[PDB]
Amino acid sequence: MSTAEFAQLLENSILSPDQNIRLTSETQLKKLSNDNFLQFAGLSSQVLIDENTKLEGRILAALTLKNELVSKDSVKTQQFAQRWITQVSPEAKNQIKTNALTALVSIEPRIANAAAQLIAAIADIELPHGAWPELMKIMVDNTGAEQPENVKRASLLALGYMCESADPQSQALVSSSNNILIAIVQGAQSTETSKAVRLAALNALADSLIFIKNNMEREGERNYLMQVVCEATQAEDIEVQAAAFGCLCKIMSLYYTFMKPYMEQALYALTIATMKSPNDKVASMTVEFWSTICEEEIDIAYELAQFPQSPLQSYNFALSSIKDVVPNLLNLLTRQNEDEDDDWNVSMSAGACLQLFAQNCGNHILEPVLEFVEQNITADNWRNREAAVMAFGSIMDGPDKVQRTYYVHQALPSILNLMNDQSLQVKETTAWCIGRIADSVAESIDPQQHLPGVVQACLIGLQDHPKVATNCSWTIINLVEQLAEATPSPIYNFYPALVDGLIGAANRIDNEFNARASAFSALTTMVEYATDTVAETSASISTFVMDKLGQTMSVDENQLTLEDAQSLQELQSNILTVLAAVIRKSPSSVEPVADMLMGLFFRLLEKKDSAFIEDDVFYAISALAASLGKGFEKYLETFSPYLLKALNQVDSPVSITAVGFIADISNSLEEDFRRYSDAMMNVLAQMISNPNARRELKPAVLSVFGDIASNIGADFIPYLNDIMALCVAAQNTKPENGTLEALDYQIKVLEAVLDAYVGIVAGLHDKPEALFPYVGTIFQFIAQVAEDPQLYSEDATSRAAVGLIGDIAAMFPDGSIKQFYGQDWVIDYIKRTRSGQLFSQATKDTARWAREQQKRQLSL
Amino acid sequence: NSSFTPSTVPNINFSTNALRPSDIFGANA
Repeated sequence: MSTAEFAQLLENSILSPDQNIRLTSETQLKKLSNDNFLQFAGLSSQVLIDENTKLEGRILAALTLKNELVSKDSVKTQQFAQRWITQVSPEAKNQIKTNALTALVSIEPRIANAAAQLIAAIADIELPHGAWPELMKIMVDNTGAEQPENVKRASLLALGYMCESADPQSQALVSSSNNILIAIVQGAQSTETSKAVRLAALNALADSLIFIKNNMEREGERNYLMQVVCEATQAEDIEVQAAAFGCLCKIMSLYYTFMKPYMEQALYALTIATMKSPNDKVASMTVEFWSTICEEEIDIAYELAQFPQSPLQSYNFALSSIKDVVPNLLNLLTRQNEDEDDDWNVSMSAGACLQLFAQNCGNHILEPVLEFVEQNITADNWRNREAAVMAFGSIMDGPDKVQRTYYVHQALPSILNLMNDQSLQVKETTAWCIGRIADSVAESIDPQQHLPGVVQACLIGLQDHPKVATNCSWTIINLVEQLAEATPSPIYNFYPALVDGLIGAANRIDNEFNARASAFSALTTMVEYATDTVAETSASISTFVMDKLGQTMSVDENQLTLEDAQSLQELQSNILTVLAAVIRKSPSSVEPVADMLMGLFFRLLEKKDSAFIEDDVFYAISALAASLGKGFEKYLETFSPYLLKALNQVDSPVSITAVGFIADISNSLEEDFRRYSDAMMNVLAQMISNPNARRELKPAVLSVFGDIASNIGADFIPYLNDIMALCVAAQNTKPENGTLEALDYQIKVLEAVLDAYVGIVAGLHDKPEALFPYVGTIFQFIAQVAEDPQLYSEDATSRAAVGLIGDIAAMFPDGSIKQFYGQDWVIDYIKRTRSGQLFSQATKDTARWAREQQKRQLSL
Repeated sequence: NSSFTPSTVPNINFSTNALRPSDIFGANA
């Protein structure tokens, strides 16, 4: 294939009016990349520089090759690296690199950008292997003072992409850091005339920070770099400042340990000074800097709480600076928007920062904030009163109970009075502030003196502007959550009134500013905390939601706009969520209405556009099944088609909820579940084997295996091997990336494996010969639990895992598995779980059981 | 005195004076 033919393929792939020709071209391109990668890469690089080719085809050439060289998936990354190294000949490599460098200095910025990304991908492969030594010399020379602007900027882009494209948790660019910094800082320093170049340099520097540890450990280099960054924060151009402050914040987060001299000698004074800028963007920059400091010092405190002997040390920047920083933040609170728009601004950032200060510094925040509140809560300007309640609410988390209780008692009359303020913004924030008081120190509201006035303010507010009503629903949730646990609880005396008020807000005609949905959410809370003493109010909710569902189903949807229809769907979702909670909370009350409910649910399922609410319908059907037990069997024939269709819609979230139905009936049908188990297993085996399955399906299915095994017991043995294979495969799957999303997903998978093993060990309690060949596998998983804090720090996870240690031990008194019970990590894990006081007492009891059984195992 | 004692007089010359990144980074000077 020639350059011209390849270019024609690319062009046709994106520009042909004929979709057939587009797909044919894409297939032929991928096929050449598979059959002759050397030629594919060479030709791609030649089209990149071919002026005779349309711009989009040249950009596409570069980006497609780039996407065959780097990936997010680490495994794909490694495969691409080895393919470049072994399958592209040295002469081909040299030609591709030369062509990419030619395109980098193109007068067309789109060509230059694509070329920069391609250069970055190749560099990410070669520099860690001590290759392409010419590149960094070219980059350093290219950002030299007398180079033209486009060459500087394109090269700085390439350096940024280089650092961003490398794995964050890697040493791939360490060996190049010196030259990277030279090239980057050359563009960042004050002598550089182009704002675009300084911006690109600072953004690249931010990208590079994770690769310059060795440089930051050198005092002279660290000093010079920090000097350049600070110089940039004082630059005249506001975008340059913004970029430099991004750098400063990232440096503080990554290299906190080195910041004390820079804080003392300059940054404290500088950032405090600019926090008073009349420009909201500048001030916002300084605010973000101090929020970063607070976040890091809170994280240090947390880590030292988990391990008192960790080397990390806080310098207490925030604590020492409160006197000088906090008054400026408070002043920023009066820069709200003169309505309604709700768009973010510096005043909201300053509020979040103030809350970080209070969490980090406790009682030290009180004096300046309380002074501001006193000065402004009765001011004539609505901005000052709103700022006052914002500040007061923002210090309710951090200080000790004595101080908070004292000042809540002192301020509650004025705060409740602000619920009658003429300013909508003031009332909105006042309702929020009452929620903050309730949420952190609910006992601060004296049951006789102020709780009736608090409840009354919430009830009036639910009838106010929807913005106020939403915050009143949130506040009611906080009140119930924080007061229900006390015995007696005062909040139950107000349950009828509260419920009545919430029903009224749920009966709003619209959901403007989320006031109606929020009310439904609070109703769910009311249900979940209801006691027998307020049984009647529970009944009131049940009656309301059932009737309400009926009402929504009288609405002719062919007279609705798209927006109208979305509103109706969200309302039906709110209703069905509360209804599911009602059904689960009082199973005895459900039988008489079961038929009617299913009649409605099937109707909802047969509606056109049922795909939008079918998830919530399945949640309610599952709750009804759980509550009726064997009484649900009469609906199974009619429900089966829907269930199977939902289970097979592996792309849609409805399949997850359908798995949740299986989980419910496995528990609620008792003996009667066995007659369906085989069919369920078959379906599930297909589902988890479907490549079109969304990721969230995998953990759900794993967990439900545990449910099934738990209820069918020995009937599970013929499936055991297959299921164990799945569990093993799942527990040995590394995170896809180092990103937070991949690690969190992996945690979900491991949690589901824990569910599976718990259910299996419970089900096979009497069949140790069936479990025996998997004990070591289970112990490998448990070791994973003991190693990763995202697992063992969770009370329920540790309770289940240490429970497995004990129960498995109890199943084998023959000593056939005693070899696992002498391991230091097992003993240590049992002891950490038994002693850690943030673990509940049920967890510690389970750890005791595990310790008894482990010691007995060593006795054998 | 290993405590945070900031100055109200900022000075960002942590080391106008001429300075090259090439003379700093990797320079060991």
